[PDB]
Amino acid sequence: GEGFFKHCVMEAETEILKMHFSRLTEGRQTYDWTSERNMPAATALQLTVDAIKETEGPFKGTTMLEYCNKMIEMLDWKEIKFKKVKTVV
Amino acid sequence: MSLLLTIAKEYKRLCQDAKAAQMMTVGTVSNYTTFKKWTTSRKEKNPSLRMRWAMSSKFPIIANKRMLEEAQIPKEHNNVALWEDTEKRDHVLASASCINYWNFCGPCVNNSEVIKEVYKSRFGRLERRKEIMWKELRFTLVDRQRRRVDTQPVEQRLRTGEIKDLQMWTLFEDEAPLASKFILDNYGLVKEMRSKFANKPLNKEVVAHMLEKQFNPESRFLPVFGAIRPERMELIHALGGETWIQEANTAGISNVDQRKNDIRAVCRKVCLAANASIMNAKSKLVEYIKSTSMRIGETERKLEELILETDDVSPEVTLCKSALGGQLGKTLSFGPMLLKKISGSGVKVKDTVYIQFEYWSEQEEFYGEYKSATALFSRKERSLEWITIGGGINEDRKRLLAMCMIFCRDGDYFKDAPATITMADLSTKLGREIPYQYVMMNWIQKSEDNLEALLYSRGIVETNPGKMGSSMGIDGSKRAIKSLRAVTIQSGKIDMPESKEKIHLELSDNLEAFDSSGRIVATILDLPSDKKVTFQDVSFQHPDLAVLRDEKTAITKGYEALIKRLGTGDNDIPSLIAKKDYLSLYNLPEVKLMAPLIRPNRKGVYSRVARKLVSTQVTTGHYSLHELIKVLPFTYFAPKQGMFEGRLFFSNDSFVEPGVNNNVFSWSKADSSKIYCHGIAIRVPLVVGDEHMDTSLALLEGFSVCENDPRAPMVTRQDLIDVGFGQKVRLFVGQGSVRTFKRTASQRAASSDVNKNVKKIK
Amino acid sequence: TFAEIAEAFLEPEAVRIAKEAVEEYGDHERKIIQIGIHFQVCCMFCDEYLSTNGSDRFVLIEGRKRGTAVSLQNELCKSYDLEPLPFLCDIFDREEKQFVEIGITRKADDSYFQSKFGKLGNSCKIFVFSYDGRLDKNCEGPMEEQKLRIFSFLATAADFLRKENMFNEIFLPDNEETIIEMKKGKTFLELRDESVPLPFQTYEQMKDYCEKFKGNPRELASKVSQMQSNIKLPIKHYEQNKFRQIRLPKGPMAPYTHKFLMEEAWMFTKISDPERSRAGEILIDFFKKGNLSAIRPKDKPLQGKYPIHYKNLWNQIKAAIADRTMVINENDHSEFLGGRASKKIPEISLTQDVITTEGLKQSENKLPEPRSFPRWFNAEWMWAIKDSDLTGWVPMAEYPPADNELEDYAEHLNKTMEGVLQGTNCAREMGKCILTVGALMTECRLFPGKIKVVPIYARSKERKSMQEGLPVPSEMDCLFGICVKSKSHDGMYTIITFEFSIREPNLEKHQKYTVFEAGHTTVRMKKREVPLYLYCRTTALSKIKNDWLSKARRCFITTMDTVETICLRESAKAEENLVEKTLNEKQMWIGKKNGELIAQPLREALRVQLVQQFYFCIYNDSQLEGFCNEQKKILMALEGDKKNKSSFGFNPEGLLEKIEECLINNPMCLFMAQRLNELVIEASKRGAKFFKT
Amino acid sequence: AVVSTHSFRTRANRTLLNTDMRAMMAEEKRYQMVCDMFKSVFESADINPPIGAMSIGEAIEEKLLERAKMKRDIGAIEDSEYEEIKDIIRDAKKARLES
Amino acid sequence: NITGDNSKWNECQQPEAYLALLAYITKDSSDLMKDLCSVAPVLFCNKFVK
Ligand SMILES: [Mg+2]
Ligand SMILES: [Mg+2]
Repeated sequence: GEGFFKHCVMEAETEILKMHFSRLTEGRQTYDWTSERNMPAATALQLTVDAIKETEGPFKGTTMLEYCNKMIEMLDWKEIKFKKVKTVV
Repeated sequence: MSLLLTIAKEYKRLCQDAKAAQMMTVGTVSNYTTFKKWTTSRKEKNPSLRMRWAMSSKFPIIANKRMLEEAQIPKEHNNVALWEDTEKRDHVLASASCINYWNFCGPCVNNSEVIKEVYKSRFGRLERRKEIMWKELRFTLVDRQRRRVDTQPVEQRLRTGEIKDLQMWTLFEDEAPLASKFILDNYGLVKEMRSKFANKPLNKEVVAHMLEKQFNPESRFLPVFGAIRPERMELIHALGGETWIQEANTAGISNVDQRKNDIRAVCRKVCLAANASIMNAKSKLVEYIKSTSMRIGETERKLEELILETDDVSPEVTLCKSALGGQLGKTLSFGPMLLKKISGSGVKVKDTVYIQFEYWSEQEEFYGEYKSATALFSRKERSLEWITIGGGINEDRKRLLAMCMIFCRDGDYFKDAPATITMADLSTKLGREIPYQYVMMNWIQKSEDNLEALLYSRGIVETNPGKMGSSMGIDGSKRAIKSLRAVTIQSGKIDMPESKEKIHLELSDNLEAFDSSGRIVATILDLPSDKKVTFQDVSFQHPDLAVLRDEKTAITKGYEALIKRLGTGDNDIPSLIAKKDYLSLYNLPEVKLMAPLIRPNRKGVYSRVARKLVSTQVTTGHYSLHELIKVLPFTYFAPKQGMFEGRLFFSNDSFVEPGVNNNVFSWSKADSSKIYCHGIAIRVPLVVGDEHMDTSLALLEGFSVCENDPRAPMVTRQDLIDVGFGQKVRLFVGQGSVRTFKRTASQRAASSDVNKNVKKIK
Repeated sequence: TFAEIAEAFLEPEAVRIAKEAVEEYGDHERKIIQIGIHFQVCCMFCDEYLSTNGSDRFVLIEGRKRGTAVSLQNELCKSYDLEPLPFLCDIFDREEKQFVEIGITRKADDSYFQSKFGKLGNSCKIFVFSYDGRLDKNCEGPMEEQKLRIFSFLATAADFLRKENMFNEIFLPDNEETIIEMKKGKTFLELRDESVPLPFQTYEQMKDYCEKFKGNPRELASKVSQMQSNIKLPIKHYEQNKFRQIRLPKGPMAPYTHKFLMEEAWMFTKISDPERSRAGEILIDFFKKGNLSAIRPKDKPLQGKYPIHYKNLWNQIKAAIADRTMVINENDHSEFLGGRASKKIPEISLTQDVITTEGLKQSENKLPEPRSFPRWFNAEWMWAIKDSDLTGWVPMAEYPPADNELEDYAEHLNKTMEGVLQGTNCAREMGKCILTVGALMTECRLFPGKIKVVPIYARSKERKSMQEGLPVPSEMDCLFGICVKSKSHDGMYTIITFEFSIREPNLEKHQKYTVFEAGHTTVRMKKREVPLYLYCRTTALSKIKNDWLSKARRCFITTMDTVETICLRESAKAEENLVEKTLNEKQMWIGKKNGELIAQPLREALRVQLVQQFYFCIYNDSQLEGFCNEQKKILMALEGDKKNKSSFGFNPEGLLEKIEECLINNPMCLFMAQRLNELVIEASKRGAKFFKT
Repeated sequence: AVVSTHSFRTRANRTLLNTDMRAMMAEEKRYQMVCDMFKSVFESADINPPIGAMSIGEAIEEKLLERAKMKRDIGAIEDSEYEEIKDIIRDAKKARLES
Repeated sequence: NITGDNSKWNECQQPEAYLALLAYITKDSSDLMKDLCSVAPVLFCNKFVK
């Protein structure tokens, strides 16, 4: 072809733009950085988002795009808040 | 009663917890789909081990307390503990053995019938196995490695989205979106399924999950051995593999397999209709499609929803789909042959040569599919570069060879000129010049010597040793004494490629689809079958096929006026029935249209008994809403005390008895539809027929959405039947959103409204 | 596939207008569906209705071409002489003779209406619809039927959008169509702008070189220079056909890695009760009432590493058995596990002891000592191959009902094969493995962190075909020895094996084992009591190993397939039932005796494959894994030479180096190595594309 | 292919709960009871992914009201009991608003 | 024919090269998703390993 890439990308764009970010929980184990441990993707994403919520207010993106936009927004954040467990005797 | 209460109290408790409260308020309901996904049940690292570990302990399993309390003793017969009060979840723990005990001694009766038709899928896949014979032998089999062929086939198979709609409607009403497209058109299956499954509230989730499978042919990529019928697929493993074989199988098949072929013939004729008139091919075929109604073995279904959503893609079927918005790519049709493209590309170029012609100059490698014969070809610069045949029967191999040579288009294509200019050249279809590939094609399809001619047009050589098995004879043998050039047979079949792709583009004015910006997939007219045989098939609207008499069109259209025009509002049948006033009904202007067609001799004597039945049914809970239509037209005339039986109503010498479905009037049982000879019509919105109990919630709808202003009382769906016409009311829809409606004129011109405007703009 | 989406819910031809409009009017692939609504929304509104005159009530302007839509909007200036509006509206009424324009918004209506109203004021009849049924309008609303049908369409469309979850994308220009850009955080932009490979630093320059790329044919010369620099090895098989035979390690002879002893192991018969045996944990308790109680070893042991400990423990077992099969020890347990803990030190306090080095602080790791090819292995294989007097060990289930065609075959083949392989000693060991490792696997759940006495047993029924009516074929279970559990470390369990034997121990292979002189046991036959030795050791069991070793039956299957295939492939040639014939006639090369290559029929050389698979189960070390997974290359090169396919291998020294590398101290691994040597040899002798030293 | 006469849940090990991982899981359980609650209200929730431009709580409230009215009008449940349910609903709406 | 197996397949490949290749593919498609393609590699061009 001559538009091989253009079209393949089209298909990609379509599927992704549709996608609800909850489907991101589907997959292998990934690194939760809140507790700095490995987790099943679902629980790790739960913490990630929950943290975003407690830092700056609940997430209303409902899409992979707005998720990604928030991701890039957090790099500029000077301060971030976590759900971290500290036991006291 | 407290079942609904304790839920409310729970909600109170949960919304008091601010943390849970805010997450419950913010956002759509769609969040549930995400929320559920934030819980895996448990760790899944070591499956078999975990289970072996699990059952090892005597009391691990989670179980249901309440029901067991109600029906049976919790204590044991051999004095080994079975029950405790110790717990977080409401479900209390118990031993494994108890389950076996209730199976043994539990008190229960009469569940047998309930079961099977829930899993008619599985149970049927059993039933089929009973009816077959057996035989045993061995061979070095050459199986057909890759066919994307339907397995586990079931009647009325459908797409995933639509089946989801069914799933919703049948399982429950309380939370279901009022989904139009599937329900209006495919109603009847809705009736059946909803009827058998809604009444006896059991296994609400499970049944749904298994119905999803019940209409889903698992079209996997599998190795077969010639038996390509979707029925032998289910149990291929027992039938064969590379060294196994079994016998006496073709016989027992579901009624689907032949029904699909019937639809192919349907599409054949429907396409011949558009072929007949070349004033337009686009605006006419679409009409023949949407008009035509199919009758499945147990259901009436539209032709549109069958075509758009059929699995098998035949040359005809391609054309049929092309009219609609149905993407079914990866398919290439040329005459009777089927092809797939696997390599390279090139542009369509024009080349006049002495016998204008379209030739392709691509180094393209494609796959050849013909009856009982498969092959691989590659063309470069309008001539076949590489060729290999994996066919079974010699003849079919030769056919392959030929057809593919045609598509190939060498210089020898031009050399052979017996006739053509006389007949094949110009096609007698409003003076339309038929395309040239298809011309020589038809020339070869004509006679036996025409095959021999171009078969000889290829270079012939005495093949070398080492090509003894590979070489192809003119007659189609493997002798290799004399053989064709640029061709070698393969001892065995040839694999078929597959691509998960969807492509669609409009069609040209001569039944040509230049899909994917070219590619000539449409093949014009595949097969010139001039035959007109049909069984239990409906057609409509100046079909150009004469099945419509003058007297029968008078009767039928006369009925259609009444049936069709009545439903919208006041002074139409529904409102009249609700008022219990049957006079206005008699005096209806659409009945007057029907008056003059009745037999004059007994006109009053008929009207007598007619006016009787209609009046007797006026009391509610006794009227048959079908019968009323059948009886009404005769009532118009003044009722004379005939005292002579009026069972046979001569409407221009043809009778219409009460009940007793006949030629003129078919009173179908258990679903809303009625046949008038070779034609069918039905009205959906106001049928409360006594028999339509299960879908008196579904069927009553002719409503639509307006505005949300009136604080219309939140009525339940069952309460919707009572609110009369022109009444704006409020209702809960689907899984959250609440909207408002009134008794409406149904949605109209879904397609045409746009289509005509689009035609006007040009 | 936006067309796929639009055409699925919208009207087929209605989409075509969107697709065309998107090429010129704007340029966004997704937005088709957005306008796909609006467009259709209009047509339904304006078609069914006609004026009192012959002409239609409304005329559509939106769907048309732009430049044409202008001049057609100028027609209204001629017809009705109203102010020529700058903004091109959608539809023109003729009964009302006024401008009509339709808007559709997801959110609360006011939000968008105030926008469009700001654009055109009262100059046009502006009608704005929400999908939900929210309504906002100019002064007069459309006729009562068209309202109903349009809202009905919009609501259903909405539900299809929610099912595909496309929402924020759909919003109208002023609201969200503008903000379709990817968010650009300075952090990110910087990271990107120094993530680039090329001499170019700014991303933009990298972008340009990419987008404006057209490669010339200089990669031919780039490839030839790459080739000259490559000096890539063009290798031939005839040249390296030697493969330096196969390298093998030199040192102490490898030991008995299997958790249990096979060949030398000794049995103790007991005729089982269905209700007594059922416990399986009481088996030994009922055994002890027999002769077992008598046996006691001397303090002075042959070839023993920790005599007194093992002797004491034996006494602790024997004593336990009388009362209950548990070892009542809190402290002896800890040592016995140890035969140890390492007390830990905080880094924080450690800094001073680095400054003041004490306790001799250092760091080292250790490696395993290489061993040499075993001799005993051959004898073990030869013993496992032959049939035992006891009939069957592995509990196999019943057979299913049969139809003539296929089932008769399967059922027959299975009954025959099971018949052969159940009699073998290999099967014996499979049995004891399964039953005992099963017993432990239960004991880990039953009493964790506890010390328990578990038997080493296997179940068998004896079969008698003397053709006489005997009392019965003998139904029983026999014992190999006693075993001790110790839970430690979740992780690997520590286990202590005690096996009876009648054979004199060999220091070379039983190095891990600690032997005693136990006593004398009676052995007899008729058509003599030999001294009894007690073998003791300790070993490590991973829960994983417990699992995979428990399910030893699996080995049967991998044999089966391997066997069966041969019979079909053969028979499939002659298209005849040659299974029965092939099993008995087809000859498989099994061994060498007196320097002569031997072969046995497939039915008895079946035992070989079975044993081979059983060993694969037992002797599985990461070593073995690597061995086979590199050995395959050897085998493929071999058959390459067989059918004269003129093979080649690029760096055989490297291959043989990896093969060597994975050969450490694994009896099986090495055994197979040496046997592959002999293969290479005899093969070289048949047809020469190999070496012999 | 799934057959239905025996279907049961395997109890999770007492390992993840003892560690601090449970102190984290205190959030996940708050998701659970909600999901369980909504599913008790809407039957097809798991089967059909719930849709519509509504909050979860709002749909829950209105649906509860519909089921209450249904059971009252024709079914066997008292009127003062229906009003008691209405009271619980509105009282729940207060706590919902405050957040 | 040759049976080809590769060693250290991942170690050799570089996200730096993937960034460029992704920029080549997304050259024409869209400037709204091109920027969403280029982001994935740069997080591996600047990656930290525990
Ligand atoms: Mg406009
Ligand atoms: Mg507009």
